[PDB]
Amino acid sequence: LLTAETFRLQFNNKRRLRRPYYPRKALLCYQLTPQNGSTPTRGYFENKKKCHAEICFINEIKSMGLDETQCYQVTCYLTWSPCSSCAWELVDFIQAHDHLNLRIFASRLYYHWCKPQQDGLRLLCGSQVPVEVMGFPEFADCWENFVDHEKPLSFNPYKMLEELDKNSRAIKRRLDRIKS
Amino acid sequence: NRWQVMIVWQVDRMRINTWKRLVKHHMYISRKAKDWFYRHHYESTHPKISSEVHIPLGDAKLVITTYWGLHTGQGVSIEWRKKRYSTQVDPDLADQLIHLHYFDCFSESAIRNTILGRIVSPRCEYQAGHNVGSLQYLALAALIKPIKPPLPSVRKLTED
Amino acid sequence: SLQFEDKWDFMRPIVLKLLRQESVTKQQWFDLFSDVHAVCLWDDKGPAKIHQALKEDILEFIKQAQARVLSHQDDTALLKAYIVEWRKFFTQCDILPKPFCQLEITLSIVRKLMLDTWNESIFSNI
Amino acid sequence: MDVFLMIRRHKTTIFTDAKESSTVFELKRIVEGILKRPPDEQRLYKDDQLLDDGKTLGECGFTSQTARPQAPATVGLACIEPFSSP
Amino acid sequence: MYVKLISSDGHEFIVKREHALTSGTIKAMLSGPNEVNFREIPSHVLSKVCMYFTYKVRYTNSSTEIPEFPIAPEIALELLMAANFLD
Amino acid sequence: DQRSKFENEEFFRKLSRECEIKYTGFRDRPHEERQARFQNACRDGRSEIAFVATGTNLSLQFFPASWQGEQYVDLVYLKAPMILNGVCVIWKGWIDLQRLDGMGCLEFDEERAQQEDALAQQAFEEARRRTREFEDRD
RNA sequence: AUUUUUUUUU
RNA sequence: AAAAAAAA
Ligand SMILES: [Zn+2]
Ligand SMILES: [Zn+2]
Repeated sequence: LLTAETFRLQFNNKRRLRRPYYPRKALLCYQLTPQNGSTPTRGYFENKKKCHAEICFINEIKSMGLDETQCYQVTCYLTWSPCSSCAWELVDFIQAHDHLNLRIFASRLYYHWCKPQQDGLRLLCGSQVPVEVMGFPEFADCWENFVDHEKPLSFNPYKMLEELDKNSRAIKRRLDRIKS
Repeated sequence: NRWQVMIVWQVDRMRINTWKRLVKHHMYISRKAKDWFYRHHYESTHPKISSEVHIPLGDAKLVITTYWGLHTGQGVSIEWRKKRYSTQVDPDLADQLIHLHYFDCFSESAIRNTILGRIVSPRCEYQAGHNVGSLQYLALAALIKPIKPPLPSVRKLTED
Repeated sequence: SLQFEDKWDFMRPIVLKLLRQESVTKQQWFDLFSDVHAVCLWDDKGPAKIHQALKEDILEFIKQAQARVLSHQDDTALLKAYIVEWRKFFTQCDILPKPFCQLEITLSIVRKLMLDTWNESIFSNI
Repeated sequence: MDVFLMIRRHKTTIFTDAKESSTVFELKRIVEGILKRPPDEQRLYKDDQLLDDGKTLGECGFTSQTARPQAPATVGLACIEPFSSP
Repeated sequence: MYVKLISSDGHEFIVKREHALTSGTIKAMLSGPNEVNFREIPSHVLSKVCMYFTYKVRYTNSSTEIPEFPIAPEIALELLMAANFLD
Repeated sequence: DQRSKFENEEFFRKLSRECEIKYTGFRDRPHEERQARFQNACRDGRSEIAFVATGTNLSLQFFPASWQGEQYVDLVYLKAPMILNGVCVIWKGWIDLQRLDGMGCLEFDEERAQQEDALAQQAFEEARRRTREFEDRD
């Protein structure tokens, strides 16, 4: 799984990134909850060559197998949100599979100033898939979920989480105003 | 070997280009077709699909697919989809199903106002959505004659 | 234009003959159909004024029926009167709703109006 | 597409359908019998040719495109009474 | 079985019962307490109504070609009223 | 009413009449070579084949399964089950036994009609039957 | 490190 | 040259 340093660096939601100029890469943290009683299933994927994180996630969920008549709640925290090709592949996959309630949570928007990306996000919202910006609750959830806290770390996560939540207001407003 | 069979109506380049231009104009420049969708040729993994226009009707949708590399080549296909259930749809029924939700039609109290000579505000400029109905509509259309950029019609694109 | 003035009174004898199972010629039926359409079309205050007129007419007929059956307070007399009156309601619920088809188009309802009037006058009372 | 026809006997304006090349007797066997008239003492007419008596489906074989349900072609029987106008 | 609709001018149009059952007004008018008389519809409009009855009962089943009904506009308005009485 | 719908609606009457079907393709190539390409395309299902119905723009297109995602069809065995206009049908014909031309028509798919889901079918039925005209409140 | 413009401060 | 904010 992830790392505390990896979490704080790769899940940034700011528009500054300070003087150091490490690159931010799209990541997917998916979690499964079935209503039968099985434990939530946790996973994370990167933008492997060609296989964007979303597409990899789709292939993973298709390959690992699940019952068709049991409704499953899937939530994916995407670092960069889905692109237009991913916005269409995910829409098609979620229309094909009826029993999957998909919740996409984006820490920041991917080329939100371009028209096709806005249309893809509107498509995702319209086709039963609610895509919303990360706020403090999901930031904290994916913090204590997808990170091992055994190792020592600097920068108290309390501050980390509050910093991320504070950064995640302008982009929340941008997403709320981007749907039309 | 496994196959999937589906009906493609062969069209030439000019008509497909005109349909794409009209749907793009009314999606963005105009306001009638804002609720539709569009899947460009680079957003799909199908080697032959050049475009896909999605028209959401209620909880279902209508998908119009335009193809790349057929013979005697390209073509247009129409499908009606509702939660993994899909049917082939002819151009006339496609237009009729489109007109049910999107483009303005005569109001409920439109026959009466015309009967007394009163003005009727909401008309029906999408004639292609009406293919036999009732004599009231025929008389009304013969009474009032009902757009500079033509509206997107599936039957005109899928002509010949 | 011409709605409910010199028009509803024209069909009032026809309405009360249609009620109570009184013989009415077909030509009168066609005339009443035309008059109902003209009333519901020319000024459109049909599903309200025709509604009130039909409601008061059916209520008056129900009251007259109660007056004519209270003279038959005997249990056997009450039962036979109820039987013949149920035949009357069957015939009226069959025939009366048809002329007021345009009531549904604008907004039958006369059948359920008669149903609730009979429920209040008879079913609720007895 | 079978031919569609209307017969104008003065006021009466019967409407019916017939085959593309059906004989006149098939036109006036039972179809005219609705008027309670047997084939005897009855003869069809058509414009000015008068159709003679019957059995000749050649001249009576009106083309389908010439007589549509939207605009059926008159026949006549015996004068006709023209329709009124607003 | 053929019904005989009489217009306001006395012009009797005889039509098939299933063709004249298209309009709900006729279907409700006939059954109850044959032949149907009218007080307002003239001959030149009842004729068009019967023509439309035939045209619709013929072309409703068709799904490929639907030829247009030729309606003269100068009378269409009046025709509309008659249609509003029937359909 | 799916079973009855085939016998009267004109679309199926014109579609199911043993229509002549001609393969469209590499007609520019020599006829012997062209029928060789058709044979080797039918041999391994890794291409598309279109039949033009000989007179209309309507064409039946056979694409390989693995072209629109993974999610019976033969190839005298030209069985093509689909759901046309809301009713399950099978386009059946023969073109592969001959060189490059043949016959093709429609037959009812009773098995697919029974196996098809009900809610969406009646939803489409209500969508098709109803008319937009004079429906908006005013 | 997804880009452009605008505003304030040093 | 650097920091913070808003919009596309
Ligand atoms: Zn992507
Ligand atoms: Zn319309």
